[PDB]
Amino acid sequence: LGYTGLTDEQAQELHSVYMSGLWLFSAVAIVAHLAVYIWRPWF
Amino acid sequence: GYTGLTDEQAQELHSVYMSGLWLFSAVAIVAHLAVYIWRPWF
Amino acid sequence: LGYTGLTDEQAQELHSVYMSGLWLFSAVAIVAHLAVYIWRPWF
Amino acid sequence: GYTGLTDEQAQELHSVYMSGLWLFSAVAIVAHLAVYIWRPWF
Amino acid sequence: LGYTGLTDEQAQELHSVYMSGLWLFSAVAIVAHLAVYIWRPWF
Amino acid sequence: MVGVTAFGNFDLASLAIYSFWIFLAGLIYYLQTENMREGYPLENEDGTPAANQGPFPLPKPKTFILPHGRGTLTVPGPESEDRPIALARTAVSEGFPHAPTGDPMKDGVGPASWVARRDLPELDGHGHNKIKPMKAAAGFHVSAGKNPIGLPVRGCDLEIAGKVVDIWVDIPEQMARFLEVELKDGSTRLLPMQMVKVQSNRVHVNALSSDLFAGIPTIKSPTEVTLLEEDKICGYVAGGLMYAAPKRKSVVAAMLAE
Amino acid sequence: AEYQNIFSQVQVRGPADLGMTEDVNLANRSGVGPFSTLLGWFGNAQLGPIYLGSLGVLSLFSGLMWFFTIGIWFWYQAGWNPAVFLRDLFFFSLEPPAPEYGLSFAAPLKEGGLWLIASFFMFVAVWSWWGRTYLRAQALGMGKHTAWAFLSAIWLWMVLGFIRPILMGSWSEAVPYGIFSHLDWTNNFSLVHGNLFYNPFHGLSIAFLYGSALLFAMHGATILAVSRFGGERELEQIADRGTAAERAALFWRWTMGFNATMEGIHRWAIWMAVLVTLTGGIGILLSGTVVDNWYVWGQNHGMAPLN
Amino acid sequence: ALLSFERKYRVPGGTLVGGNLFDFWVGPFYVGFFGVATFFFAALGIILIAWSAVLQGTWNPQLISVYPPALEYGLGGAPLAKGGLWQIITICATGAFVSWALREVEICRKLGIGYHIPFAFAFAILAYLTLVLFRPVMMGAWGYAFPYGIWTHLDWVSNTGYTYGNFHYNPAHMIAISFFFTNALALALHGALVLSAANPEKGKEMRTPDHEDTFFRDLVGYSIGTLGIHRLGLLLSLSAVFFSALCMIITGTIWFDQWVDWWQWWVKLPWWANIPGGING
Amino acid sequence: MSKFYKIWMIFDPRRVFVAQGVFLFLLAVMIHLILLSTPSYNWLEISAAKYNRVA
Amino acid sequence: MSKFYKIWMIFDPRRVFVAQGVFLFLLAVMIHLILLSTPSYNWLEISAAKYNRVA
Amino acid sequence: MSKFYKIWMIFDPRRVFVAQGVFLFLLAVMIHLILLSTPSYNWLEISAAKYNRV
Amino acid sequence: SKFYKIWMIFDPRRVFVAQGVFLFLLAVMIHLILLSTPSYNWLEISAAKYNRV
Amino acid sequence: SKFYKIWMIFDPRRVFVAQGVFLFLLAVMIHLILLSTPSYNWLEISAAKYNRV
Amino acid sequence: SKFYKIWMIFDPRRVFVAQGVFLFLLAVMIHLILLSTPSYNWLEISAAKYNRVA
Ligand code: BCL
Ligand SMILES: COC(C)(C)C/C=C/C(C)=C/C=C/C(C)=C/C=C/C(C)=C/C=C/C=C(C)/C=C/C=C(\C)CC/C=C(\C)CCC=C(C)C
Ligand SMILES: COC(C)(C)C/C=C/C(C)=C/C=C/C(C)=C/C=C/C(C)=C/C=C/C=C(C)/C=C/C=C(\C)CC/C=C(\C)CCC=C(C)C
Ligand SMILES: COC(C)(C)C/C=C/C(C)=C/C=C/C(C)=C/C=C/C(C)=C/C=C/C=C(C)/C=C/C=C(\C)CC/C=C(\C)CCC=C(C)C
Ligand SMILES: COC(C)(C)C/C=C/C(C)=C/C=C/C(C)=C/C=C/C(C)=C/C=C/C=C(C)/C=C/C=C(\C)CC/C=C(\C)CCC=C(C)C
Ligand SMILES: COC(C)(C)C/C=C/C(C)=C/C=C/C(C)=C/C=C/C(C)=C/C=C/C=C(C)/C=C/C=C(\C)CC/C=C(\C)CCC=C(C)C
Ligand SMILES: COC(C)(C)C/C=C/C(C)=C/C=C/C(C)=C/C=C/C(C)=C/C=C/C=C(C)/C=C/C=C(\C)CC/C=C(\C)CCC=C(C)C
Ligand SMILES: COC(C)(C)C/C=C/C(C)=C/C=C/C(C)=C/C=C/C(C)=C/C=C\C=C(C)\C=C\C=C(/C)CC/C=C(\C)CCC=C(C)C
Ligand SMILES: [Fe+2]
Repeated sequence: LGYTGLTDEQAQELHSVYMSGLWLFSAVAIVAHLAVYIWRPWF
Repeated sequence: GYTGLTDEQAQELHSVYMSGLWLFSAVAIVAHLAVYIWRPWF
Repeated sequence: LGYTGLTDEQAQELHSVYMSGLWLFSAVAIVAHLAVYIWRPWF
Repeated sequence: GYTGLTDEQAQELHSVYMSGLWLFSAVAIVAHLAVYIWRPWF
Repeated sequence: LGYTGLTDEQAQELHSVYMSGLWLFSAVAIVAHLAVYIWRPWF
Repeated sequence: MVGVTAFGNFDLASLAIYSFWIFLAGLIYYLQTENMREGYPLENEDGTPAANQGPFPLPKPKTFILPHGRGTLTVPGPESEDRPIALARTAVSEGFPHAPTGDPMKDGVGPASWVARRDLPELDGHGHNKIKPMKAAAGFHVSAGKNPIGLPVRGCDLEIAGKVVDIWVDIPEQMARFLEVELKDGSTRLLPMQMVKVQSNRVHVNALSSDLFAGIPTIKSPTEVTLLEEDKICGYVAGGLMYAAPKRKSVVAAMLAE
Repeated sequence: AEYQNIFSQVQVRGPADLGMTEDVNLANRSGVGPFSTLLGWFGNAQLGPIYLGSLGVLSLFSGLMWFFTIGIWFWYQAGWNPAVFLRDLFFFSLEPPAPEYGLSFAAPLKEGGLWLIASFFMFVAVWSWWGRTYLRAQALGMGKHTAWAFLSAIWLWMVLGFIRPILMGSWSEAVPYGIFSHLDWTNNFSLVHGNLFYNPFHGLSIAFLYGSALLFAMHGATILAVSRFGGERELEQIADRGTAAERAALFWRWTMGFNATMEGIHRWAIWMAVLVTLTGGIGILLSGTVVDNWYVWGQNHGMAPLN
Repeated sequence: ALLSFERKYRVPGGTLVGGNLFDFWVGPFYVGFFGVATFFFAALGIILIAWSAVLQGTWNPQLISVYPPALEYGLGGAPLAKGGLWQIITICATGAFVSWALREVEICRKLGIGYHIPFAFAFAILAYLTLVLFRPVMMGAWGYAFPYGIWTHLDWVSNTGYTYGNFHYNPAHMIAISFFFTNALALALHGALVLSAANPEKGKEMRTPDHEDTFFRDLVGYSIGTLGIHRLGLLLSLSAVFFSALCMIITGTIWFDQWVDWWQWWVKLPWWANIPGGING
Repeated sequence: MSKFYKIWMIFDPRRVFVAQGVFLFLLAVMIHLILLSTPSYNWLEISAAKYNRVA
Repeated sequence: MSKFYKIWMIFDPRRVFVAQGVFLFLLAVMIHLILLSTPSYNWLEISAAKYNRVA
Repeated sequence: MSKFYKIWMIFDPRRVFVAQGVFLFLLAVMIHLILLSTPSYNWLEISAAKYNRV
Repeated sequence: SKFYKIWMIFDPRRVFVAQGVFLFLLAVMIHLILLSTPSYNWLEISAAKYNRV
Repeated sequence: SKFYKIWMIFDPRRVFVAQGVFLFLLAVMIHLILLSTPSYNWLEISAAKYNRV
Repeated sequence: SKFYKIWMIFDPRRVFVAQGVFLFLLAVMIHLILLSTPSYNWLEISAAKYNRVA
């Protein structure tokens, strides 16, 4: 709790944005891998 | 308690860590299963 | 929270200008990539 | 003593530590059992 | 009598625990050597 | 550009090597001028500026802003000895030694010389006194080696002139600087740790003889030592190496004795 | 047979010094480590604390991955055999790609491709650390002398591994990652370029490398000689010239005619060492790109008896 | 010709030889008995180098080379035109060096400072005497010494280095090179640190020794201290020279084959000399 | 895995984000260099062979 | 096993997670590079031979 | 995506802007240099062969 | 027995760190020894079994 | 006997650490000696016995 | 645009020095690359065009 000084609501909001970026980063990554697998599959 | 955390905080910290651990293990099991089907090593 | 010491209004203003620069920078790059792909594509 | 742990703390610390030790050794025994079946070394 | 500041009764109990581990450690070693000699004697 | 020569054998490699000689000549000039911020302009053996000042001119002055509000120091600047030098010219022609007029160790001349530094204790980064006795030091203790406290203090004449009482410690560097040697008169002198050799059972001070131990300059405050007091103590003890040679019983001292 | 002040004859161990706090973010600073008596005989006994910021993390991550990548290739070259790993530890090498591939990144992963990955990690590791030296000095408000003294080292380091290979148009000209390999690379460098001794800039770097040993032996002995007057506290001698600074000045003035100051001697110190790599980078850079044989170059410039 | 503070330290005494016979200053220099020997050996050594240029037939300073006597003459005298001059210069150089060290000793005693400087210089002299005297005597020929030329004493280094393959594999050489690199690293760090603490950002106060320790503790997590770094500087330099003297005195005397061949002992250790895989087998 | 947000109650966001950006960039370069290492998947060479850019 | 949460009373979660994060990535890199090193399990080379991407 | 502005509440804009500027320049140099390394995509050599400047 | 008292003597922080380092290095050392040998190199033997080469 | 008094003279922490290092190093030294010999290398023994090579 | 606010974040003095050094170094780098290529070596181009070489 006291290691960062943030509250639960701040952490909840901070995590929500962080996961929002993470899913955006993940979604672009998935689209990118599909493009490679369609153009040149590695399996 | 060297860290100064209370037992309830540790119980919460463990619960998140173990939830993360099982999710990490769950993906790893699927990864090992997929590789074993694609190319078994035994 | 508030390690930077900025205000939320200032943070919104700073991000608004920052994204304006980012879209300008990205817009040039997209045109740059499109011209290069037409001239000589790597796919 | 040197570490300042109470005897109840030492017993609790040892109890969970041995729980981990037997859990670790239990998987190791299963691991050695699987390897010996798959490829014995004796 | 005071090199380590350890009480004489504390030394007695500490040694009793230490010998208990020493016999436990040597007991496994004897079992280990016995199996090896059965598997491959060195005499 | 392999073998590409602008003229003669001069090429890109030749261009670089000559350009460095110009750079190195310029750099040596720059370095030498910086070294001329102390002790200059030169002076005659009487005290007047000499007709010779060197091929390198003096640099433009620069200012050092001293820590803890001690002021500023601009060099090169007018530098004065600020103490009467008890020396006598031994020859009208220059480049000859100046002999002491009286006792050189007491007069602070020659190897026993000292400089009029600021008469204040030296401070750490936090403003506290850098050098304090270990008794007044918080938590300091001897960690390794032979503890010199309580050992007899033997001079160069192989005679005990007291015993160590306290150790002075540089608090930031956390190393001993002085030994507080109590004499037979009840007073305690300071001996630099660099001038003593703590043996198995005694503190051998090769610099000073037993009778000269009383002559060490004393400190105004038992809890701190100023820069000026350090110079007087360090000067006096180190001056003992040449000015107590007749009193030293060493074989090599006898061979090098006059 | 007296006390020469080479090793401390007594150690004192007070509380650990946490250091100054001019502008250093104490959150990024760690705690104090142990006290080493073995280190205390020579210098300070306290280890730590160490600051770890953003550039500190980037330096460590790239530095670890650089160290790790060399290690994995060292294990692969060992066949994953710990006995072989220790036997051929110095003989292992992460060689750069073959000369055929030139500067192309098409080299196979086991034929030079891995070296490019490891070299990238070192590149990021060192440059991130240079900024770390810069920012640590800026945080305490000190001069950037370390940052630019470091940049001299980077110049030679950049030349050997990055700049000279680009000009030569081949990664094969770079340095292998190994104990004996980069020694062999050094020897092969001279032989290919015709007796690198006759490199004028290599000779200058040896002059300043010899001079750095000369100046530090001179400077270290001088301060230890005048340490009996408290001459080791050089910063106070710069601020308030004591008798140690004067005697140190006079010893060299009476020995070799000229002297320096307590602050000006360290200007000689920094420039003596900086030119070691500064002239080194130019000396290596010219080799191959400008001069394909230094002894032939030496002959045409009046350094060898022939021609 | 005197500094603003030089006068009070100009006192008689401290001389090893001559007393006040040579105890005087020529300009800034202090003469002493050993300075007279210094000047004579220095001047005589320099002139014979110039005279050796006349005999050689060249005036280019880089082409000037005072070669030592050929291997046929062994460790005896040689004609001055074909090695004899080198022996005289080496004797003059040896005399000049030792007289310089002993002159520094007199200045040390006059100032009351330690003899670290002449002791440090004596390490260089023994390094010098290793190459010209100790190694050639063991090998039984002055021709194994190096010529007194700017670019011909490099030929000696290259030729002697390649006599034993790649000389990098000399184990004493690796120790000394690590010391030489470490010393230059320490000097750059030490010089830069004090200047950073003494010439800080404009307007900011001159820093204290604590900032010096704070900087290097924030950098690499350890500060050796003002006393330690100067001890480190002295020991790093002397160790580099000591191992450099050691590396040559064992080369051609105890080790004769390629130095890379030496390192096979580690590979040929009994417990892994025959394991397959790796670099060696 | 709702309680995941608690990670920021212990981790400092500044340290994590710097580590995150450093990690992903170094990881992204390593994979791209690995792909360029293999003769296949070298997308700057497969197109060259496809269009016969280089003889 | 139910008392394993007591480990967080002893170990700092910040120190552990940094230690674990470095450990897990370095382990994952070590395993992945081992597979690439072997003639088999080098999945990039495997698919190249499978799809006749050698030429 | 619509709440990313809060990064500037946490991160100092001075440090981020410098880091981004260095990153973008270094990345741009890397890619432009990677293309020049290969015989293909060396647009200097491409035009040289196109117009037969040799 | 009464082995719990070893924690009165040994600091749990130091031991667990030392043990964690010890166990991993032991696990790594054992796994590498098996990988070194042509037998038990489970990657090599599986390739031989399925004729990967 | 009176061997318990050895703990009145030795620091238990240092002895246990030294003993822990000593036993492990001794165990490693013995295990390596067995592997060094052509016999008792149980990895080699199994391969010859079960025809792995 | 409100790009003017970057000067409230960045010190103009340091930025202008960075721009000057970077632009100069970049300008030299491209010119040196062009001279390195046998094509675009305008010294050699003029020599061939007017038959300076003889
Ligand atoms: C047969 C071999 C050749 C020869 C070939 C070369 C070659 C080739 C080179 C030298 C170079 C040097 N040579 Mg030569 N050299 C020979 C003979 C000699 C002799 C002699 C008496 O014979 C001497 C004294 C020297 C002396 C020297 C040095 C002056 C110089 C290196 C400076 C330095 O510090 O580099 C070492 C320092 C660096 C490379 C800088 C490193 C900086 C970076 C930032 C450090 C990063 C650290 C990294 C991340 C690791 C971190 C680890 C963790 C901290 C644990 N050479 C012969 C003729 N020599 C170099 C030079 O500059 O020549 C002009 C060079 O490239
Ligand atoms: C050798 O091995 C090879 C290379 C062959 C194969 C590699 C294998 C390995 C080891 C791969 C490893 C992969 C891993 C571990 C990948 C991990 C990826 C992760 C975790 C990515 C996460 C990305 C997250 C992103 C991009 C999130 C961004 C978030 C934002 C931009 C928004 C943040 C803003 C906030 C929090 C606002 C601040 C809030 C307040 C209240 C002020
Ligand atoms: C050479 O040997 C080879 C390589 C051939 C074979 C390898 C051998 C070896 C030595 C293998 C070793 C394997 C080991 C030791 C594996 C261990 C794996 C473990 C322990 C993995 C753990 C994973 C845990 C994860 C991913 C947990 C994630 C958790 C989160 C993302 C949430 C974190 C947030 C928390 C805890 C919030 C805190 C809450 C409060 C209330 C404060
Ligand atoms: C080896 O791998 C290769 C190179 C082959 C392939 C490469 C792989 C990788 C690792 C690629 C990585 C790519 C990445 C990470 C790209 C990232 C690009 C981004 C995020 C670029 C962002 C650009 C943003 C810009 C230029 C923003 C500009 C903003 C301005 C000019 C305005 C700033 C002014 C402001 C905020 C004033 C307002 C201030 C106040 C106080 C109100
Ligand atoms: C060359 O030799 C070769 C390699 C060929 C053969 C090998 C030879 C040798 C020398 C082998 C050596 C083997 C050894 C020494 C093995 C030792 C194994 C041991 C002792 C393992 C112990 C494992 C214990 C574990 C995993 C414990 C886990 C515990 C937990 C996860 C819970 C921790 C939490 C606690 C204690 C909470 C604290 C409680 C409170 C109330 C604060
Ligand atoms: C070249 O030679 C070869 C390798 C060929 C053959 C080898 C030769 C040699 C020289 C072999 C050497 C053998 C030796 C010297 C073996 C010695 C073995 C011993 C003495 C082992 C002792 C083991 C003791 C153990 C494992 C004790 C464990 C005890 C505990 C776990 C409990 C500790 C806890 C305590 C005391 C709690 C504290 C109590 C209180 C009341 C505070
Ligand atoms: C090359 O030569 C070859 C190898 C071929 C042949 C060898 C030749 C030679 C020269 C061999 C050398 C032989 C020697 C000199 C052997 C010496 C042996 C000795 C001195 C052995 C002594 C052993 C003593 C022991 C094990 C004592 C153990 C003591 C205890 C277990 C109890 C200690 C605890 C105490 C005292 C508690 C403290 C008491 C109180 C009241 C607090
Ligand atoms: C069991 O051990 C483990 C596995 C745990 C860890 C052990 C690791 C080991 C044993 C590591 C050993 C490391 C060694 C022996 C390192 C030696 C390094 C040496 C001697 C280096 C010497 C010279 C290196 C130089 C000059 C390198 C310069 C590199 C650069 C300037 C970077 C160049 C940048 C490039 C090529 C970027 C290319 C990439 C792109 C994307 C453009
Ligand atoms: Fe210094």
